[PDB]
Amino acid sequence: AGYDLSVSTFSPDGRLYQVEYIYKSINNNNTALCLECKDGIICCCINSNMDKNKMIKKNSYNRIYHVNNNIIITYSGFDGDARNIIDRARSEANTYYYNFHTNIPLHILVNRISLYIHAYTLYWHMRPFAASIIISSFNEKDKGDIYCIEPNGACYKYSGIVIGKNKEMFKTEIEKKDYKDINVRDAIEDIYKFILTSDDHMNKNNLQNLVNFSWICKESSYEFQNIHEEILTPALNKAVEYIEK
Amino acid sequence: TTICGLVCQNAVILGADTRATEGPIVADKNCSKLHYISKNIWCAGAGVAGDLEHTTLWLQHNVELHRLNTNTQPRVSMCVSRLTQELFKYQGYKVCAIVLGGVDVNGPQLYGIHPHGSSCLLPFTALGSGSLNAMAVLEAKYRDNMTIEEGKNLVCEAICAGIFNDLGSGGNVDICVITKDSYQHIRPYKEPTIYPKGTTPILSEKIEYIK
Amino acid sequence: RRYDSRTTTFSPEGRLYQVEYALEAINNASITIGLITKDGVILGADKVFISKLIDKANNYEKIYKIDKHIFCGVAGLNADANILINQSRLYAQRYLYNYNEVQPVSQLVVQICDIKQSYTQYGGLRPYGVSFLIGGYDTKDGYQLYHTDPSGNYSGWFATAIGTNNLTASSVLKQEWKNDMTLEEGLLLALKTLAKSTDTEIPKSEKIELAYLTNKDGEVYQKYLTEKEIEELIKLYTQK
Amino acid sequence: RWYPYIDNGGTVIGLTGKDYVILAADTRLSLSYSIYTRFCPKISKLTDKCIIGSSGMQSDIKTLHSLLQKKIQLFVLEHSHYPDIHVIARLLCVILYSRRFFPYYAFNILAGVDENNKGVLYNYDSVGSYCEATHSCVGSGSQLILPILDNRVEQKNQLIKNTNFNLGDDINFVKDAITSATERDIYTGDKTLIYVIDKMGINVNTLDLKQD
Amino acid sequence: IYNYNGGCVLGMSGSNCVAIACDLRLGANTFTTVSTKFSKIFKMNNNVYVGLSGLATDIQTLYEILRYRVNLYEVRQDAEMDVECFANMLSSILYSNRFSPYFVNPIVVGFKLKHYKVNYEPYLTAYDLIGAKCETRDFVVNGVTSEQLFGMCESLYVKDQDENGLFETISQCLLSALDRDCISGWGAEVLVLTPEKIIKKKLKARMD
Amino acid sequence: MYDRHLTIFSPDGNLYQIEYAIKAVKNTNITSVGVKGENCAVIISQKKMATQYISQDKLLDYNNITNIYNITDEIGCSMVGMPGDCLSMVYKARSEASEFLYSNGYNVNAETLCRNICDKIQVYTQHAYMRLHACSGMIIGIDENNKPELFKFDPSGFCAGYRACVIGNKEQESISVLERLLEKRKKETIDEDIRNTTILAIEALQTILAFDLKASEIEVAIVSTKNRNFTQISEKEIDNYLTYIA
Amino acid sequence: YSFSLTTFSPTGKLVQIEYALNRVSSSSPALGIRAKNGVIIATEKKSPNELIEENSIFKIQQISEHIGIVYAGMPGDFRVLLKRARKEAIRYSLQYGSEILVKELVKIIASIVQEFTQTGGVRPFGLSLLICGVDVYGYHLYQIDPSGCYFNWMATCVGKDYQNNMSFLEKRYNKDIEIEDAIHTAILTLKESYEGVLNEKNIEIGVAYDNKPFKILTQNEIKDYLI
Amino acid sequence: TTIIGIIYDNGVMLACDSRTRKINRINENLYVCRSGASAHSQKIIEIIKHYCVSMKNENRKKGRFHENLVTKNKYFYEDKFNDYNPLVENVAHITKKIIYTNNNFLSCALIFGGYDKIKKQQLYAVNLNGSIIEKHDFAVSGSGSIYIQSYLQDKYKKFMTKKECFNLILNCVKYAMHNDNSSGGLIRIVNITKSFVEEFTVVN
Amino acid sequence: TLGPVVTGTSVIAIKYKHGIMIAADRKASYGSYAKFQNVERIFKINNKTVMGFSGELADAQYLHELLTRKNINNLSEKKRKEDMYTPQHYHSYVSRVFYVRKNRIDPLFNNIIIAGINSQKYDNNDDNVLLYTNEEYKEIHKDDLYIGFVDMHGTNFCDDYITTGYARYFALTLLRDHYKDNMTEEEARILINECLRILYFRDATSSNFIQIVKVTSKGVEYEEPYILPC
Repeated sequence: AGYDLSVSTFSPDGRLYQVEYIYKSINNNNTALCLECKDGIICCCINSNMDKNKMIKKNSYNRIYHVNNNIIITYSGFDGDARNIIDRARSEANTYYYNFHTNIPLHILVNRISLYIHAYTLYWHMRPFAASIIISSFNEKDKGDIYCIEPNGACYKYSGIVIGKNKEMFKTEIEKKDYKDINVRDAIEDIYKFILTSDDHMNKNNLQNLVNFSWICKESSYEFQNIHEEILTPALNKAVEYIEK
Repeated sequence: TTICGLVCQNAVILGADTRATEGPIVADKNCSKLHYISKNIWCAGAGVAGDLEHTTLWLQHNVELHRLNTNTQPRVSMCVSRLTQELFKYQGYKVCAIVLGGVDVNGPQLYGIHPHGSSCLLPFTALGSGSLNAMAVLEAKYRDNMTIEEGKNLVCEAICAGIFNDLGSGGNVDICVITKDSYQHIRPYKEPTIYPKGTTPILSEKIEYIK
Repeated sequence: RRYDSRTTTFSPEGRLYQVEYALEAINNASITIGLITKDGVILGADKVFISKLIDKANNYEKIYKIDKHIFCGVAGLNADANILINQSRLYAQRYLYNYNEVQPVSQLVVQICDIKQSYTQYGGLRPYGVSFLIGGYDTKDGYQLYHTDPSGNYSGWFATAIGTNNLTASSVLKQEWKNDMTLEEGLLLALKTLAKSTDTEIPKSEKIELAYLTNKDGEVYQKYLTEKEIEELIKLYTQK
Repeated sequence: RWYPYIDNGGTVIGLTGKDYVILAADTRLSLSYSIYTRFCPKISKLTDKCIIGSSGMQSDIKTLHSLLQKKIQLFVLEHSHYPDIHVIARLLCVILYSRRFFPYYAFNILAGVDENNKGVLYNYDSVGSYCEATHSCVGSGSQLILPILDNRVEQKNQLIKNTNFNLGDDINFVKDAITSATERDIYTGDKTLIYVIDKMGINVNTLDLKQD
Repeated sequence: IYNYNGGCVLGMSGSNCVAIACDLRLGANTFTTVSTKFSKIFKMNNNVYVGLSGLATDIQTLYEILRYRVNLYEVRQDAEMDVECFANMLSSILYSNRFSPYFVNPIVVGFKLKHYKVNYEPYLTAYDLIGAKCETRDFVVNGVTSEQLFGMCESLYVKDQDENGLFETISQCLLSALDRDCISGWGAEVLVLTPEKIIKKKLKARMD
Repeated sequence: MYDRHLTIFSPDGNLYQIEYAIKAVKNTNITSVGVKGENCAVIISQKKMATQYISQDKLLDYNNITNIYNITDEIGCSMVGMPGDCLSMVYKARSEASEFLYSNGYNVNAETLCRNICDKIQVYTQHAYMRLHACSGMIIGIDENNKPELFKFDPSGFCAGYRACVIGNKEQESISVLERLLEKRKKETIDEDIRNTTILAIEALQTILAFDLKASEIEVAIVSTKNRNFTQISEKEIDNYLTYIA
Repeated sequence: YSFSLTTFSPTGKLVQIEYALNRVSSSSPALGIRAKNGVIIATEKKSPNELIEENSIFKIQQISEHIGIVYAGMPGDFRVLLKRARKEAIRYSLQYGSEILVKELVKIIASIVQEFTQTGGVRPFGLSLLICGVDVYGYHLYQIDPSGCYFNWMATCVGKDYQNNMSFLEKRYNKDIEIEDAIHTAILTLKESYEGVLNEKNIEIGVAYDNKPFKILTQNEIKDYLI
Repeated sequence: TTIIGIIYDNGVMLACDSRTRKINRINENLYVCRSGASAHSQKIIEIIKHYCVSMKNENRKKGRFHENLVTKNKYFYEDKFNDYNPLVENVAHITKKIIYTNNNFLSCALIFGGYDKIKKQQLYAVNLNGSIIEKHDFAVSGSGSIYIQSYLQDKYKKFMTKKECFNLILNCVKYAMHNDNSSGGLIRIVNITKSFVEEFTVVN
Repeated sequence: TLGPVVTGTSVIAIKYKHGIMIAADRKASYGSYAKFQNVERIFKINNKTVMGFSGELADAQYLHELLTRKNINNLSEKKRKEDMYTPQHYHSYVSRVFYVRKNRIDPLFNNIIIAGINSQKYDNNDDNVLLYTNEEYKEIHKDDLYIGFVDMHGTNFCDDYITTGYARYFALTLLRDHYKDNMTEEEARILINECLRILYFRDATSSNFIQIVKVTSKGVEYEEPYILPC
């Protein structure tokens, strides 16, 4: 009743509807998941909406970016807002390195990005960012860290997370077993099986041109690296063969 | 001008001369160097008189405002910070060397502030043209944990000698005693032909009564 | 944008609908009078009664002075009145600073009306709901009297009344005022008009305030009558 | 207490014919008394029928040539024709006068062929003033060679006179002048580039000079 | 810079009476007098006066600024300004331009009202070009003739005195001081201010 | 129309936005309790997710969740409300403390910090283009006189001192419990008082929430003259104290 | 984006100012009295539970060494106005080197309130200040309003049932009332308006004693006065 | 003015004279010695202390973790394991930046000593202008130190014990004071180790 | 900014088969004091790129910060190995920076050398970059190598060998007299050793503790410091 026309107005029940609408919009966009393993962490993104388009190059639409070559950052929402937030993260890292001659700790970067996102939800003229972001990292000593920031501006730490379409089914699959003891290389099979099962739009032919993959593990010397085809294809084929039976 | 400061048993003592000069001549024979900052903090400086007075008033009123807002006894460290920041902001072009004395929750303490903005806390010090003589006497006679009477006697010894030695300082001797509770300001502490009517000629006159 | 008030916007008939409401509010304030005589200018007014505990001494709520030769009276909101009085004093002293001479009244009224017009045209800020009666004296034109309003309109007058019941007071002024008059007769006429507009046969010494500006001995000065003086004045009026 | 001006030295020569222009330049970059490198061209191609040579601060001339090329490219993009030599000359004058109080340490010669097949040379100064001429020289060797070109072309103080001049003779004369400057000057250079602009495009040749 | 257009102002106190005197010279290029009417004393309030010495343009500008401020304060408060408030405001104004200041060294002279009846206490003070206020309670001098005025006042001051004696002393001191300065002099003006009245006079000074 | 869409008075003098922000703070249903004794002050809260669109998942590091921060080594804080609002408020408090230290040369006092934060909240309430930060909080510290001090602030910018206070739902029913416990206390070594205050806070939170308060589900911190730093007690000692209460 | 949220309505009346006045009319009452040799500002704070400390919340402040103030309305607005009043007094002292006159400070605060009523994007202050003081021109007691218009009073009351309190105060008041008698009358008026039982920690009082610093009476003094 | 710093095994030592307290405590495990202009040094010290407090507060994690006379004072580190204490490198580099951006006026030489978990004990030298160099053996600054340079070079060892470094630094400062005419007063020394910091003064 | 205080001596960079070789002494003199005798004066921007140094230390460090963060930004938005900036790119960038600073009259008291490989057809190192942590050499055509000079006043150029500082007189003479084309690593090292020995004998600011770096198909290699045989 007029309490949802601005992000700066509180509802009679004490609730910002303009942010719940952003949450609903995000929940309908492509789905992205990320989890941690012994060797490292794997981030996967599923661009199921673009299956209608038959003119996009194979694996050209990538939703996984990196900062400092050792921190994976991904999103699930509007492309423009996500790009803006990635550039802000890069700028924050640049200022940190200029000031202290050292890479920004992850738990500070997540806080800064959360503040930046939240700063856009308390004015009437600005439009709040419609995107949910995941930032993760891994090192041999401190093991993997995963954080998830959301439009409201809340950052929480996870041992595995999924956002977007069918997030509930994917999460149910992830907590099926403990992945803190599985290796990064053999987790790809389970990821592929989950994306095949939960999503009802992708099939055998869609798995090699719509899903983006990356990890930060010991094989990559704990630095960001997109998974190459020679590794992905065997696991994809094995997963589809297992499903078919 | 001679300014001296000393820290005595749970107290502070400041002393000064009462002579100001406009070159090789003396303008005022009973000037007042000691300035009231708060009920437990005082200052006394040398340099440009206008800069000294303006900065002292500014600091006093800002300290009073801060005390009212915070409802806490003023502290010498805050004043030191204020002077240092202000002077450093002006590149030292506002030449005013100050001795600041106070008794805050941390006990009595004396600071010396220099024109360029640097500060240093000391148990006793002196500034001005006669600073050398007064500080010589202080260092010769000064001791720790003195009595108020002994402190005042030494404060004279210093300022009084500076008066008798340096040409740029003279007149009476002002002194102030600062305690955690209450203070004292002894201004004159020590202090060491008519023409017939119509003589002058005039060529005009006009009387206007005031309403 | 959704909450905009539409302040500086012409009405379907070209009135802005805000100066109208401001003037309507003006019509509800206490009444103020203004006369010009052969000995000075008078700005007798009527005091609004709030309670019996207000300090009678001094406490002038209607008439103020902007300079030794200019003084006016208010018939609107008191806050806007005060800030406009401050602006008028600033303007008069700035003119004196620039030209080393006292400002003619026309210049000051022009400036204040210009600021009112600026507030009426630019931005989305509401207009000032105050109307003055600036009166004074200067060598160029002698005794003068004007009358402003929220629109920034001003006009000269020889005798006027503004505020509530301004119609009856103006009728009395037109019926009785003369081209030349002694200061005493001017004060008597102002008191009569104040009494008639108030619908009271005899004014109460505690309900009115009077003042006048005169160029006696080549030095213009203002006098604000105090309770005893107005008491003697009303005694004289009752006698006549 | 730092002076932001150093003369890198060098020489640029320009001559005009009925329907062609020749612009020669050294290829030496140097400091007060030592040489940075033996090859640093000073002639930058602006259009298909217009080139510019400069002498002075190497950084300044490089930046000026790049900026002028950008302006010309933008003009072509937004107007759909190549600017004429007169337009380029006026634009260069405006650019140079823009920095009237921090002027470029660059003396410029602008050579080209008008739309009517006329060789045009414009000689500038460090602050913006320019004037058309039939022959010019800039750099260290300016004072040295300018009298030679004056005698050859204008041919004053002479009674017999001889105005029969063709492309080959002009090229040979330019080579002789640059060789003389190299012999009698220290900042001149060691290898020179000769650009020839004619109705049918432009060409570039290279000549070897002394190395001292 | 002060030699250009030199000047001299003096002020002395007595018993329920004050006096302020000044020279009346306006010159150019130091050694050329242009006018003999430029008065260095400006009445600022019914019982407050300020004597300005130094560059004439700075004197006029400072006088105008002070008049503006004083008139504003008086109108706003609906009462006369106090000497202490005037002195403090003058010091603040002078310090406001510590860098690129007003090349004027003024003095303030007047009455301090002790309300209770009312009492009149003489009030005097002199300033530097930055506002180095210093109360003196006694003779106060300012201008290129500072040294001569100091000497004369030291030799002649008689503590509290009748207004006649005060006028004689101040006039003699000023006349003696001015006769020893070449760039200052050319007439003198003396105002004797008392609660009842003010007497302004011009002395028969050495107009040469 | 729009009488309550902005921080505008509306009829009968009611800024409804203030009440809606306070109710949003209440809806988070996170309880925090602060209690001061002598030379010691204890602040306790629950280690749980707030109430919003997102729900807690199995793969969530429960140690990371916390409702207590610290503005400075000596000055501690506890916020409750919208997560982003809480983060912004703690960052503003940190900034104010740092600027106060820079501009005054000595560490700020929790009272002044609460007053300044209340001033910012007042500025937010005054203007229209600023949304209200729905995050209430408590601050605890020790003053120059070596005594504890505990203060509370709400979205209305009304900072007030306390000797025992609660943020969250059922505050009205919890004031009685706090009063009863404090009265029982009124009827000791420098460290025994610390233990007494800690057990009092834990018991108060247990009574208000009315269940076990698993040691892994609560977080407690204390400032005292013995330490003077806002150090939060570890899980083992919290469990030991809870067992003692039983 | 900066437009006036307060606008004239048909017949004017500045509705927002009326709502601010309504807010003021519902807050805790506070009154003041001008006596022969002093001024008093008193107010009532609602009986606090055992968890509040009256030492942390203060409805009586002091702007200068001679000027006291009390309010009735929004605490945050009161705090900000108090800070700005202190700043204004400090700058006046810096310029003229003396204690700021009561009338001048009242003028500055009224101008600030008026500007806040006028400017765009803001809403009027929701309190009603009350300033008492002493200066060379005797004693003074002024009242500010949300509209920004000040009144010069001899004895006044603000807040809930302010009309009844004003009538009662007028019933028993004199121009030559002693300071102690004024304190007693203030206590009686507050007790009558309270509609309950009063005691220490339930009332607050401040007094300007002749040429003495403005003083906020402590708990024991008011307790003794209550008997 | 003489400033000397020596890295011995498991710790670091910093020593200074007293003529015009030149060692300032930026943090419980981070000290800095200043030489040159006094006002510039003091202002920069205050600024960097502000920055250090800011970073120390910022990098604090969320949840629970880790479940003559020789008058001397000892201070035990409050933050065991250096969970949030700022790295010495960050402090040194921010100071370097601050000096660089104002090198046209700022003229002061600083020596940073401290202990970190990442890189253990460290010693940095920030020279005139924005120049920062990490010294593994020792650092020297001020007019006096020039007289002892060679001496230090001769008597330094790779892995010295606490008493050896004590004596070496004390003798170095004493010789600097003896030769240099602008250095004097009692010697102040600070020892920063892995789990505490102890500051003492010698009046010889 | 206002004048050199702590300065480097000189650097020598020459291109040879298998890549480029750049040498510099490890010393920073504080006037005539020689305070620091172990300083890294040859930095690395990325694989196939390194930056020289002869001048004030603070400005060199600031420029190193700028260049390394530009490389970080380049990597952040990199998708193909052809996206990596070439030595020409960084050389032009530093030239622009120097020109702007000159126009502002606040130069960097440095003489920079930017040297690397501007071709990506020889190795696959840049397809998977590793900033933290770290076969046979491939002959490189001299056209694929790049060495660029940058002066205080912004003057810049490219050549087959570059030297700065006092090396511009001794080492430059030796190179011009003896430098050959496609010389093996041993010959290049011998020539560099002769040049640096000559500098050590007739240069007060020089020293014999030498750092030598090689940019080749295997990337950037920091050889262990060694003392000149003398």
